[PDB]
Parts: sequence; C-alpha cells; structure tokens
Amino acid sequence: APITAYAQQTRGLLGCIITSLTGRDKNQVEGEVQIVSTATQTFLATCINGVCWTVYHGAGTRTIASPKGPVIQMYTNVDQDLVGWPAPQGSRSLTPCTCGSSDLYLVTRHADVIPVRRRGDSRGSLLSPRPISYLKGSSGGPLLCPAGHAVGLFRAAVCTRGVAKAVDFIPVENLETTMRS
Amino acid sequence: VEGEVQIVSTATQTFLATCINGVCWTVYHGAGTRTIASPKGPVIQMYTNVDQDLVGWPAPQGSRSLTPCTCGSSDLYLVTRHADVIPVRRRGDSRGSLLSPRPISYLKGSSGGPLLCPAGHAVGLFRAAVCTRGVAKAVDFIPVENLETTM
Amino acid sequence: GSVVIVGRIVLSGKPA
Amino acid sequence: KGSVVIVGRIVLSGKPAIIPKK
Ligand SMILES: CC(C)COC(=O)N[C@H](C(=O)N[C@@H](CC1CC1)C(=O)N[C@@H](CC1CC1)C(=O)C(=O)NCC(=O)N[C@H](C(=O)O)c1ccccc1)C1CCCCC1
Ligand SMILES: [Zn+2]
Ligand SMILES: [Zn+2]
Repeated sequence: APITAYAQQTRGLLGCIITSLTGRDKNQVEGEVQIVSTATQTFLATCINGVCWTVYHGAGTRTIASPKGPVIQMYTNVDQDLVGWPAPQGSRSLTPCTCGSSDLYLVTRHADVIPVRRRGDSRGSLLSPRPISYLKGSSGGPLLCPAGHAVGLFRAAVCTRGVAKAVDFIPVENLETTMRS
Repeated sequence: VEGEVQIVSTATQTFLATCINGVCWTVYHGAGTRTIASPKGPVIQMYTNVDQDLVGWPAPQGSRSLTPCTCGSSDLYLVTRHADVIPVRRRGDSRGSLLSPRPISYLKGSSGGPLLCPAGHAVGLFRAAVCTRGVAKAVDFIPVENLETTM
Repeated sequence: GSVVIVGRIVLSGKPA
Repeated sequence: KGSVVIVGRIVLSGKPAIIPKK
C-alpha cells in the first residue's frame, strides 16, 4: 500500500488556549502525528516507538496537556533540537526505518506527502519544490521511507526567493542517542 | 469527506473515474462521449481522447483531486472499485505487473481507477487488465503525463 | 444515456 | 509557560475506503 494521510482538527483557538493554561486535555487521541500548538505557534509532533517527539524550537521545555494534567518531557536535547513526551494514550507509533532507502516522503500538516531525495544523513531535496508557506507548520513532522517507517523529523527548509527546494531533518538515529542521553 | 475516485456506472457497465488536476478522468471505452450526471443536469466532457482511451469532465461534487507523481517510482499500487490495493511493478510507460496475479474478476470494474506511487500520487489511469487465461498478471495504463498534456 | 456516480472512494480512508 | 496542546491529528494508518452512503 502507498503512503496516504488525512488530517482532522480536534480543537479550536479558544479551546486550545484554555487547555494550554489548564494543562488538562480530555479529548481522545488517534493517529501517528499530532498537530500541536503553543500560545505562540503551531507545528507537528510524531509518535515513534511509544514517544511523542517534536522539535525543540517549537516546544521548548513545555509540558504537554493530557487528560491527567500537564506531562513533563521525557527527553529534551537542545543540541539535537528534540523533545519527547510519552505518547498520548490513543496514538499509534511509527517504527524507525530499516532499509536504508534514500527516497523519503515528508508528511505535511495538511496531510500531503511530498517526495524528497536523501542527500546526506540530515538532508534531502524536494523532487518538486513548494512555497515555504506550504511547509510552514510542519516542523516535527515525519520523513517516511517507502515502507512508512520514520527516517527523520522535518526541522528546517532550504529555500530561496521564498521557494524551498530542500529540507533539513533530524534522523531517527539522533532520537536513540537522545534517549540514552 | 471528499473522494478522489468516483465509482461510476453507465447502462452497459460500471467502472471508475479519478479526479486529477480538477478533472474527473475515466476510460473512453466505458463512457465514450457520454455526458456526466449532476444536480443541475448533464455536464459534457471537457476532453475526449479516443486514441488514448481518455475522457474527462470537470470534477464533480464531493470529490477532491489527486496529485500527479513526481518521484518516478516504479513501485505502483492499483486501487480497485472495492477499494482493494494491488501492488504493481512498473514494466514500462504504460505497463505494469501485479506482484501477485489475481483473477480478472478481482480487477473487473476498476478501469478508470488510479495507479498510485509510494506517496499516493497519481502515476496513471488504469486502462485495461492483461490476463492469461482468466488471471490478470499485468495492467495497461494511461500515464498522468498524457492527462497533463491533453489538458 | 449518462454517466452517473454511484459511489466514492477516499484514498486515505478518512472517516471524518 | 503554557502546555503544548494537541489541536488536531494526521492519520497515516488509513487505507482506501468507499465513502458510506449516510
Ligand atoms: C539548516 C538550514 C537548512 C537553514 O535553513 C533555515 O534555517 N531555514 C529556516 C527554517 O526552516 N527554520 C526553522 C527553525 C530553525 C531551527 C531550524 C523553522 O522555522 N522551521 C519550521 C518550518 C518552516 C521552514 C518551513 C518549523 O519549526 C515549523 O513549522 N514551525 C511552526 C510554524 O512555522 N508555525 C507558524 C505559526 O504557528 O504561526 C505557521 C503555521 C502554519 C502556517 C504558517 C505559519 C526557514 C524558516 C522560514 C523562512 C525561510 C527560512
Ligand atoms: Zn524503511
Ligand atoms: Zn511519486
């Protein structure tokens, strides 16, 4: 089967603000990737092997709102630009890639999967460039190999004149390293 | 929810249609030059290409368009009228081989359906099944480029 | 005759 | 600071489906 994805908004602006302050989210969770927000920005978080990982430049050291109140981060690595919380009950985790493929597929916050060709352990190029605005909000999103396994988490875009042609990502290897750190 | 693939029917038979780039495409051998039904009345084809066995009307309601493939992958996936996915290895411009041959019945009524790549993007439109004695082992398809060109 | 839509397929399996 | 809040989800585990007539 091919990689297909769909998105669902489970909460609005005002419910989000209350939940941020409250720290208690009673909503049911589903999916591998969570659309996430702070009072300042919205991005993505990917559940891999039981841990909900996201980009440190988006989450900082914040707790994640859960049905039992705020949950402290399990891993924080400013250097790796990673933070991880226990995956929410209801989410499904992706498993790391084990095929060394160089044809990755970035899943965006709009649930579009775009092809990128690996050009190093932390970079790949879009086979079809898109406006930087189209990639905004996708930090922390997954880069999948042809089998649907996590190869990395989108971090930054290499763009010019407002068009991104490449993407910088955090390889899963840095996740395992961060866990033992 | 909106669909990319419409399960269509004509008096003679039923088959599929796939929305790509705002156009609902299907096979001429199924629709011919027939018009498509709508709440406002029959809407005519925007493109009719008897040669390529390709016809297209503007995308209907409750539909959403599929993105053309740009990764050149040859690990294709055919989707049937029953929503079954069938792995297909691309043999050429308009040819592909099932990784596991199935009876023609299994691929029956799926013409017009999409031939997807690993990213779920449209590679081609299922033209016809190539079967040896009732078992389809391959498929014939219209590449998205033909659609891109035709429009 | 006219081609009529008798059903739809969502590739992502979206329930919504 | 406030907690990070889940405002949506993206599902990859979905397979093609015939949209139910409801
Ligand atoms: C490493 C090398 C490739 C250098 O490149 C860059 O630093 N590129 C920047 C970059 O990608 N920076 C990273 C951060 C630095 C530390 C690595 C970033 O912002 N990443 C974003 C994704 C951006 C590139 C497309 C990611 O953190 C993210 O999605 N953040 C949330 C966000 O953008 N929220 C917005 C918001 O909440 O308001 C938003 C949401 C949806 C729509 C628009 C805007 C680009 C930012 C946008 C302008 C062009 C430059
Ligand atoms: Zn893999
Ligand atoms: Zn492709």
